Amino acid sequence: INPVNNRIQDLTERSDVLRGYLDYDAKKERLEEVNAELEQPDVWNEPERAQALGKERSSLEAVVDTLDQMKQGLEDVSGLLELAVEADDEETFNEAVAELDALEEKLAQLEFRRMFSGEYDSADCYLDIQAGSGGTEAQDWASMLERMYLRWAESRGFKTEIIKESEGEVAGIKSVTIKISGDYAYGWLRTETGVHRLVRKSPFDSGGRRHTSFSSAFVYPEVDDDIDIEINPADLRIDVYRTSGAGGQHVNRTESAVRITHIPTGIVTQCQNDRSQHKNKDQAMKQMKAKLYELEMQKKNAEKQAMEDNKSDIGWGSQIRSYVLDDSRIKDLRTGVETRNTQAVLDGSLDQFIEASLKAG
Amino acid sequence: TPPAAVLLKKAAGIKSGSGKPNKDKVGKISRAQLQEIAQTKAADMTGADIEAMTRSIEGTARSMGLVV
Amino acid sequence: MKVRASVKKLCRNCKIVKRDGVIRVICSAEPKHKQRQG
RNA sequence: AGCCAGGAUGUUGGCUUAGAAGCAGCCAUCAUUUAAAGAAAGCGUAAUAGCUCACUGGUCGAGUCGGCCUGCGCGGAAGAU
RNA sequence: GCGGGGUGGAGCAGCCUGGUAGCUCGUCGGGCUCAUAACCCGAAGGUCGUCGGUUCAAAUCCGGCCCCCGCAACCA
Ligand SMILES: [Mg+2]
Ligand SMILES: [Mg+2]
Ligand SMILES: [Mg+2]
Ligand SMILES: [Zn+2]
Repeated sequence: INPVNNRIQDLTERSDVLRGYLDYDAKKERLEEVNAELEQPDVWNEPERAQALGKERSSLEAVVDTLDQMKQGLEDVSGLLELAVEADDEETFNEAVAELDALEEKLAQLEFRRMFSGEYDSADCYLDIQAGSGGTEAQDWASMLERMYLRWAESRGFKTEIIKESEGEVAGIKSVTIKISGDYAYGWLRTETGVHRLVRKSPFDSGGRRHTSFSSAFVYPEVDDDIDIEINPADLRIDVYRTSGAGGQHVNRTESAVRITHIPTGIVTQCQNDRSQHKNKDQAMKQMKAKLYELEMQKKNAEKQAMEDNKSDIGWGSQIRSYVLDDSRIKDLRTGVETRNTQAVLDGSLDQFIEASLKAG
Repeated sequence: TPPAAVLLKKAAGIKSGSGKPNKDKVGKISRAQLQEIAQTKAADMTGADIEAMTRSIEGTARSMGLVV
Repeated sequence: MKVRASVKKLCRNCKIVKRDGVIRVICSAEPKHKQRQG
C-alpha cells in the first residue's frame, strides 16, 4: 500500500516534470493558437503552412491529450486504491496494481522518448578513453575509468568488447576503444562525453602530494558502412580522341585516348597509355571510381577532423565531472549532481549522473 | 443517433481493434450485448424488425475486427 | 501528343481513330492521352 | 449504342494516418432498403465534397458482343553528288 | 601474356621431394627492482588466402576464385 503510494507520488512528480520540461502551459497555449489559426479560413491559403500547422497540431495534441488523460488516470487510480484499501478487496487491489503498472509503462514510454529524442540514440556505441595531463597518474585514472564504464555496462546488461587498448608503460592504459552493444547504448552513454578530473594523493609521487589528473571519454555511435553506388552512365560524358605524340599512320589516325567527365561533380579522368580504346576506357573508369571514392573519403575525413578539433583539450580547465577522493566528493559540473559514495560511483553507479543529464536534456 | 462504432468500442472496452483482424483476433463481443445495443437506436435505425438491426450491427463489428 | 510505335487506350474515354492513314488516340478527358503512331 | 429515369442504409467498415469519408494505403469487405444501387471500376477533392460509373427500371424496336483459325494490306521506317 | 608469392600478433622458414609447422621479435605467468625498462626462469598462440579436386593421407600435388607483387605489353 505504502509502496503503491510512493509509486503514485513518483508518477505524479514525473508527470509534473514532463509538463514543466515541456512547459505544458506554453504547449497548451501554442496548441490553442494553432487551433484558432486552423479554424480561420485563411490558414489553408498556403498548403505548406496548413500542413505544417496540422502536423504541429497533431504533435501538440498527442502531448496535451496524453497529459490530460494521464492526470485523470492517476487521480482515478488514487481513488480506486483508496477504496480498495479501505474495503480490503484483494481483487480490486490487484486490478489497481495492473492499471498502475500499465499507466507506468505508458509514462515510461513517453519519458523514454523524451530521454532519447536523438536519431542515433538507439544505436550501439563506441567509447574511447584517453589519458591526459596527469601523465602516469592520468593513465592510471584512465584505467580506473575503463573499469568503471565496463562495470556500468554490465549493470545495464549491455555487451562489451575491447576494440583496442594501449597500455601505459609504468601503469594504467594510455588509451582504449570499447564497443558497447545493447538497446539505446549510444543514448545511455552519449552524455558521458567529456573530460573527467581526478584529485587524490598521487600514488606515484614520492612525496605523496595531492595532485590532479585528467582523462577523456568520447562516445560515438556505431555507423553502418556506406552502400556502394555504381557510377550512373548517364552521369558520365566520354570523349575519344587522338593521343598526344601519336607516332605512325595508325596512331595519328586512331582515336585511342579516352577522357571521362562526371557531370554532377565535374571531376575528369583521362587515359591514353594503351593502344586499345577499350583498355583506356576501362582504366579511366577505374580511375574515375577511385577519384569519386577518394572525394567521399576526403569529406568523411574532414568531418572526423572537425570532431577532433571540437574535442575538448584534456586539460586543466575542461571537465564535465570532478572526482575528488580526499574530500570524498564527486560532482557533475553540468548538472550539479553531487555524491559522497565515491566507491560506489567508481564501481559503476553512474546511473544518477546519466539520468540527471538525460532529464536536463 | 450516436454513431455505431463508438458504441461498439464502449461495449467492448477496447480502444484499437482493427490491426490484422483475421491474422490474430484483438477483441471479441457477445451477441446479446450487440442486440441490447441495437434496441436503443431504433428511432433513427431504418427497419422494423430489430433482428435485422442486430445483424447489421454484428456485421459492423465484424468489419471493425472483433469476432462475435 | 505522344508520338510512339505502340499507341493504346489509356483510359475509358480514349478512342482509337485512323485519320489519313495514321492511327491516333484522342481522349475527351485527358489531353495527355493524345497519341499518334509514328 | 445512345436515351430517360434512378444508381439507397447501417456506413465515413475500422486503423495508421497529418488527414484517409468507395477511391494513400492497411484492412476487413457484410447484412439491410429491393427493381437495383460496389464497404466500389474510373475521374475528382488537402480532406470531404463533387463527377461518374457497376447495378436496375421505363420509352425506341433488330440485331449486338468479343474472342479462335486464316488471306492480303497499315504504322514502327532517319544520311550524306 | 609470362613469372612469383598469401603460414601463430609482425617479419621470415617449411612446398620442391605428400605423412612431420621452425626461427626472431611480440603476448602471457613467475622472478630481480622502491618502481619501470633491461635481464632471468617458464608458458601460450597458425587446422597454412578461399574454395574445390587428387590421394589411405595435402601447408605441400592439381584446378578455379580473391589479394598482392614483378616483368611484358612491340613495328604501328
Ligand atoms: Mg510494313
Ligand atoms: Mg600436413
Ligand atoms: Mg618506334
Ligand atoms: Zn484517355
